[PDB]
Amino acid sequence: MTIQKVHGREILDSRGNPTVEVEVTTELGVFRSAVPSGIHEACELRDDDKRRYLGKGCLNAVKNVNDVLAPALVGKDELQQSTLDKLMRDLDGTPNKSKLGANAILGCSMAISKAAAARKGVPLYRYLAELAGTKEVRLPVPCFNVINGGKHAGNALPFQEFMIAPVKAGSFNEALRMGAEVYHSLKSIIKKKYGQDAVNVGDEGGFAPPITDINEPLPILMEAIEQAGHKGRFAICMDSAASETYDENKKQYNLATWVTAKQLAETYAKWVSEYPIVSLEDPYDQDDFDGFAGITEALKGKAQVVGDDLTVTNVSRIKTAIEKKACNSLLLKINQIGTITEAIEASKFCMSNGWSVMVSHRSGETEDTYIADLVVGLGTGQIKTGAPCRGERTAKLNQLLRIEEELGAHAKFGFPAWS
Ligand SMILES: [Mg+2]
Repeated sequence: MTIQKVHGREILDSRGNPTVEVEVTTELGVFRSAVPSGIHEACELRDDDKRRYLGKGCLNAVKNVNDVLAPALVGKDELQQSTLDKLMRDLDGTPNKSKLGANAILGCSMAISKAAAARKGVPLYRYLAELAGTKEVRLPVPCFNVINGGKHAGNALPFQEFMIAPVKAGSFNEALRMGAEVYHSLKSIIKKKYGQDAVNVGDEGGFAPPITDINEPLPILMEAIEQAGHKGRFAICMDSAASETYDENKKQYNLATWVTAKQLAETYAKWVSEYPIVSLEDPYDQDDFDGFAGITEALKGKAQVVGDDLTVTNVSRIKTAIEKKACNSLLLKINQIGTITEAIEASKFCMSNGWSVMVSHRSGETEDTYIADLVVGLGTGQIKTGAPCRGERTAKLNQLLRIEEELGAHAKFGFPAWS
């Protein structure tokens, strides 16, 4: 009835860096989970041996799975998520998981929950829904990354992510096709205006064209949506990652074109007014609680404001945020917090304070599909997991089709407020 084996191994992620994979064995099978990788987050433990993988090795985190966590988990009842997640946190002993590593622990937490789902005779998403007390599961609207700027692209583009989202789709099956078609349509446009080389892809599968006009990107997307055949069925999500353009010293942002926060809101207003933008992620710096707060009010009813760097999937950052009424949407990254029980706790807490929850990949991913099940089981209606391109992104989109098939034609889709 109990856990029989727990093992860790180092594997490669989608950009060629090591990460941690864990298998939990029971009489029911071998349950396998891998950890993704992207100040206030749970510690990701690396070996910093410069002779292996440029310091990025995961031997120590693996050793910690096999030598500390495993002997502690063998002989236990994998059904007990909360209890085992606490035992693992108490084994590390530190508030940020910096002795054993969040990458050692999360892998255990995930795989345990999968063994537990088998034990209960239900698919993983049904099991997660129960642990989360989700009243209705649903398939999420996929927010696909299609155009890159900021620290990723050598573009004149300053902001990190433009995303398209098939909010008027009727199912996930249709959403994925819609997203795909606009993607090919986008590539086509971009290749017309910039050339073959310009449509090669970033880490998350979208494009990094050499655009030069801060106003040329949003309309490219509108053009790709029409050419795809889906005029008026898509919305737009941004991720500014504003921290990356900011001076703690100059108190301003460098869009060198330096501008105020007051002034930078003028830009966000002109875009949400013009374009069907429904979500704005990290519009200001990760400590600009007041800059966040104002734009959130300004955009009440038009677009959600989503904390990523702001909230770092961290309860005490989230409570800070709720006090200052700084955002109303949490980016949810399981490996920033480190256990499934906490991640679920964080989701319940934001939702119960009136926030949405966008479940998210990391820029370093694996063929793992856990988050497809999580986002369904949490019922958030929103996921960000890549362009419809690159296997570490598409494995998630595919898992979502599988889940929707299993749910049957009754199965619910998307984010109501965007539908
Ligand atoms: Mg971000």
